Amino acid sequence: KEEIQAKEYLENLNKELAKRTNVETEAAWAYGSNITDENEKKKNEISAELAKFMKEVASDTTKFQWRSYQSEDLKRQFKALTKLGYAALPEDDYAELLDTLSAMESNFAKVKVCDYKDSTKCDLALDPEIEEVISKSRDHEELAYYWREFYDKAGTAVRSQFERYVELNTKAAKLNNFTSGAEAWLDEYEDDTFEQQLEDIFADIRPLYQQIHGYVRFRLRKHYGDAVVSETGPIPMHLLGNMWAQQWSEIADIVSPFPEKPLVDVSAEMEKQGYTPLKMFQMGDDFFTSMNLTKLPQDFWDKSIIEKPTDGRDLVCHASAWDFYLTDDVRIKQCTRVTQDQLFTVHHELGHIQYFLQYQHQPFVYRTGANPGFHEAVGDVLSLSVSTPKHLEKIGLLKDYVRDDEARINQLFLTALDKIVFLPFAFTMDKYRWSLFRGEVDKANWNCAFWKLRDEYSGIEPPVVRSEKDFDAPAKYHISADVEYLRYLVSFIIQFQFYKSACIKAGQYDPDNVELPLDNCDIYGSAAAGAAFHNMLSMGASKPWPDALEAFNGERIMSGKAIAEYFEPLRVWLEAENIKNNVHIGWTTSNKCVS
Ligand SMILES: *[C@@H]1O[C@H](CO)[C@@H](O[C@@H]2O[C@H](CO)[C@@H](O[C@@H]3O[C@H](CO[C@H]4O[C@H](CO)[C@@H](O)[C@H](O)[C@@H]4O)[C@@H](O)[C@H](O[C@H]4O[C@H](CO[C@@H]5O[C@H](CO)[C@@H](O)[C@H](O)[C@@H]5O)[C@@H](O)[C@H](O)[C@@H]4O)[C@@H]3O)[C@H](O)[C@H]2NC(C)=O)[C@H](O)[C@H]1NC(C)=O
Ligand SMILES: *[C@@H]1O[C@H](CO)[C@@H](O)[C@H](O)[C@H]1NC(C)=O
Ligand SMILES: *[C@@H]1O[C@H](CO)[C@@H](O)[C@H](O)[C@H]1NC(C)=O
Ligand SMILES: [Zn+2]
Repeated sequence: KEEIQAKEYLENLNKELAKRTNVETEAAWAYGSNITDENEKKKNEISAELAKFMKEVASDTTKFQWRSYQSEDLKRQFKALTKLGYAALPEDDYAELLDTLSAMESNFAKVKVCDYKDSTKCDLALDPEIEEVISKSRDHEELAYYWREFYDKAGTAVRSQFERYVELNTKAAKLNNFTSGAEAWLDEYEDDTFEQQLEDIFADIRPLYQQIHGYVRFRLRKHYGDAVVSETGPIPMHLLGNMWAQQWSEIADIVSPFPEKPLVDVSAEMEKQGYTPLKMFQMGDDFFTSMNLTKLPQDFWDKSIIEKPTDGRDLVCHASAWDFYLTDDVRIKQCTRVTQDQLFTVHHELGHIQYFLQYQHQPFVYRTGANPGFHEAVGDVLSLSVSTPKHLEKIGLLKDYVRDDEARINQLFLTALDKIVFLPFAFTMDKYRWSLFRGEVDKANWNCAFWKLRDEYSGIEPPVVRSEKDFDAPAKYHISADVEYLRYLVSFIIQFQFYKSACIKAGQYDPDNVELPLDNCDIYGSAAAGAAFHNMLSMGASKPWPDALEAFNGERIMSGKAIAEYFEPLRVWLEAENIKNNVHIGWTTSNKCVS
């Protein structure tokens, strides 16, 4: 009987929540686009206001006997409304948390270092100045300089703020009756065996990672010499072409299986053909529409920031996509550069935008991903296609390419330097934070606990000796910005399930046809692949994620089968190559974090 009035209650509340969240998002956008004390105050004050309203909402749900209802849909919506998160904190505690959070994100965004060759020039930012050096320099001491300068300023500088953040995050979780923030995050996956599932999948892929690790270390020894890289120790991370060693594709030119054969790097051809950020976004838009998916609305073009501002202002340059919870008001903020990697990043961010557009008709509480990993996967599925020789030849970015057996191994290896390498990295980001949230590590051991995990899982280490005098975790954007990271591990697994199925649907993959390998599938122009996306993305969070996966390809289980299938030709070649070259596998425990 009560369910009739409850349905009307939800309809109104959802629309109210969308409108109130719109206001919060606008202030958060203004701050990220233009970091000032006034914008910080505005963002945080509006968030405090919404938090207060959320408290009233959660209190009001107790007036409805929602757990007694017949409708699974009504119950699911009511359950979503009971989950306050940080808004469960007392007014003062919430205000303090907001203040600490903006302190950490603004610190990260404002980091500037001095030029290695010119101690007078001290306006080098991570994006683009420091990352330019990290990705391109092969001077190991230059690399170590920039690593140390960045981590000292982006990491160590916010230890006290990070400590208070952990305290209030924990207090918030417990007010929602989760054990810690780890459980609060994991609740988004609606599966009480989710951690164990990921341990199992990770364990299956781990041997391949160790083969890649071993081979890369071998190749780095030939380049830098044994004084810089040892055979038996963890790889010094500053040599891996990335500030966090999360992906190694930037060093592919020195570690590629067949150096005399083609290695795909289209950055130069993009510049030669006069690519701009605008063109890159237009091309991303073209890819989605070619699949019979939704075109970018005018608000996107009018309101997005697709180049780093040329005035003196501070901003968050870490790429992001934004939903404003109205109709068609969606935006990206990216400090775009004309590179191959950046072309993939454009497609990644546009994947978020497409998800927003696909579910914008859903009630507010359902206007989010089936789970956080789904949201991160969408654009990467297209990026996998964009990265293929097949696609890059179509758009004239890859010229005179001969796809023989050796070129194929080079391309598979290049992909693995991004996709397999990332897996242990992503797992450690949340394994670390979970252990702090759960109170499993004493504050006296917080820094070496981070590096111990990086060692154990990724077999990498800092370029210089660190200690508990340093605090390196917040040097990663997501750690300073309090963004859950497990979403990316989930993404990198499930995106291959989505890719394999989309490719099969597009007639682009057949396991028994040598002419249709998975690693050269291009889903561009495929309405059938697009249909599967529409079927899944339009659901938003209206159903538990296995139902969303089922809508795409009929499966209900997160599985490492597809990613293993993609890389199987590489696994076979690499295992043999490592044996042929007597390549040492595994690593001794690092000496780079002193207790
Ligand atoms: C996280 O877990 C917390 C517990 O660990 C939990 O906190 C509990 O929430 C309960 C509300 O669900 C609350 O229960 C109420 O307790 C009142 C008295 O408690 C006082 O004394 C306690 C000592 O004994 C103190 O420790 C407390 O601090 C309090 O000072 C009761 O008066 C109250 O009762 C009324 O409400 C119930 C409603 O229950 C339903 O009512 C409908 C009728 O519409 C029934 O049809 C239905 O079957 C059901 O019974 C009525 O039944 C009753 O007639 C009264 O009107 C109520 O029991 C509890 O006090 C509180 N703390 C503790 C320590 O237990 C948090 O809520 C959890 N947080 C989240 C976010 O989930
Ligand atoms: C940044 O914010 C300030 C006030 O905080 C505002 O006056 C200014 O217009 C903004 N700058 C830009 C470039 O938008
Ligand atoms: C394009 O999508 C519409 C609905 O969104 C669908 O009806 C149509 O079949 C699609 N086009 C093709 C060629 O499949
Ligand atoms: Zn993303």
